[PDB]
Amino acid sequence: THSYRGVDLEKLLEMSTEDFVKLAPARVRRRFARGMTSKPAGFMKKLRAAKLAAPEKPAPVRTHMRNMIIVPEMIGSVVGIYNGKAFNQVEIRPEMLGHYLGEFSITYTPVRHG
Amino acid sequence: SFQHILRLLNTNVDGNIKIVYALTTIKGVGRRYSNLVCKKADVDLHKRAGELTQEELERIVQIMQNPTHYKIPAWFLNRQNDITDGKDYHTLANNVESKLRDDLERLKKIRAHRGIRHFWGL
Amino acid sequence: AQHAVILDQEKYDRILKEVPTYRYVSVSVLVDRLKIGGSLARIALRHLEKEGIIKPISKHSKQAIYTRA
Amino acid sequence: GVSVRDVAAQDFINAYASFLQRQGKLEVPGYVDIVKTSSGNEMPPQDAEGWFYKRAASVARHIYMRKQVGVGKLNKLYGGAKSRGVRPYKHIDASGSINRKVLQALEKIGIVEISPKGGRRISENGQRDLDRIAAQTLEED
RNA sequence: GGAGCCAGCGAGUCUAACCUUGGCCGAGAGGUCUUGGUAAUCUUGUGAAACUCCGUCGUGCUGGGGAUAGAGCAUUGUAAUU
Repeated sequence: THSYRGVDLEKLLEMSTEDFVKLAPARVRRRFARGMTSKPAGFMKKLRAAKLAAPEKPAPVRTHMRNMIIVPEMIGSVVGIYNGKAFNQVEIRPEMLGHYLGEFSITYTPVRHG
Repeated sequence: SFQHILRLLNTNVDGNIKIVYALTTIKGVGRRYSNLVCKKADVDLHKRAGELTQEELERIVQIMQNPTHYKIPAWFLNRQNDITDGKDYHTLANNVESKLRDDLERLKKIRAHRGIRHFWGL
Repeated sequence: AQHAVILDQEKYDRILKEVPTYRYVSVSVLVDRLKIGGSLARIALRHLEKEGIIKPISKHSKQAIYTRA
Repeated sequence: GVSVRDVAAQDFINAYASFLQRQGKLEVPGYVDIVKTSSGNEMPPQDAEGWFYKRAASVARHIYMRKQVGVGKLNKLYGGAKSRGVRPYKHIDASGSINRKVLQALEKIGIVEISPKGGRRISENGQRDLDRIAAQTLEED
């Protein structure tokens, strides 16, 4: 099975957010201690409904919130992440925990001198 | 008596060098890690490596791979709070470049920027 | 080749007979015409001076100067 | 008569450090041999056992010659240059945690006491002790 | 690595939170309780670095040199992912 820093996945998902941060590295702990803004709450509300009403996957919800931390509540959702130009679509696998959303959508094109 | 070459952790170490510095040939054993381990082993730091007896090269090895048992302060270690299980480790010899070349592939599997850019450059 | 860093009985015997021959001795001299490493030479001089075989005229850690007497 | 001012610096300090170690009352922190003493240093102190006594002696003399001192000034005093890799050198302060325990230790054996206007000042027993070692150091000549 | 130990030109809050001594905690970065100064007055003798003395190293890309890279701990900011 997958495990996150010694906690098994089946005990995750039941875990609350404020429990999760206790395991997280320093940057995450500071971010929540300094008070995360209201903006994630509006996103999470919309994200929850799409999952609850899902026919089986929830289909994409899309956002500009590149600076948002991935938190176990949102595992298995499908999200379209803006790139400054286009949307890239990604599904939240458990391996992604603790990264920023911005790490999955590349703002520039590789240069080849071709 | 004196032995010009010795082998431990699958690495060769020559006897002609001060013990603290000789040990740094092993991957993961820096100057400070080497220095503290010798003190905890209570070996004579001024001896050259070829002078030590077998039961002194043991105990040394028996500490390097179990540092937390001898209350080395954990903040000394190079693998604190491991990603899979929250243990603290020190990585030695060929085990280095196996956790490296693993976290890189772990990033590649998850389509993270740092993984993508790394392998694309290759 | 490499300089010796541990003292064999042969060189120990060699040191005691050869050193009284030289007008001037220093770390550099013992490393040159004998073949011991610098870490031995610093030990040898303190021993030979204590033993009374060589005479000091000045000591400075970064230089040392001993004479035949 | 004789005063501490009559004796060479790195001669008084060696004598007093050797004396102070033999008495065995000076309490050591126990984390000794791990600590670098400075964030600017590389490698820990080279004299593994003795170095704590050497510093204890140095602090006592430095206070004796002065009106009073505090922990912050000691960190400046023992600071040094840090290499900063490829960038140019800069001045950096020494460890606070070492110096603070040194002062606390000397205070228990009564050489030093807390001054009004802050910091530490020499005790009259500190004067009497250091003056005795000074006399012995000259007499040994 | 340990010990010795010396400057000159600046700049600083009530509009409110600037320069910060001293005590305590911490390996460190840093934290915490108080305090002086609208300044030749307090920070500040800005106890700066090279430098001097005593030891270890011994000519070997070496204990010279520290790029590139992994893991973790803090601080500024509404926000540190490239």
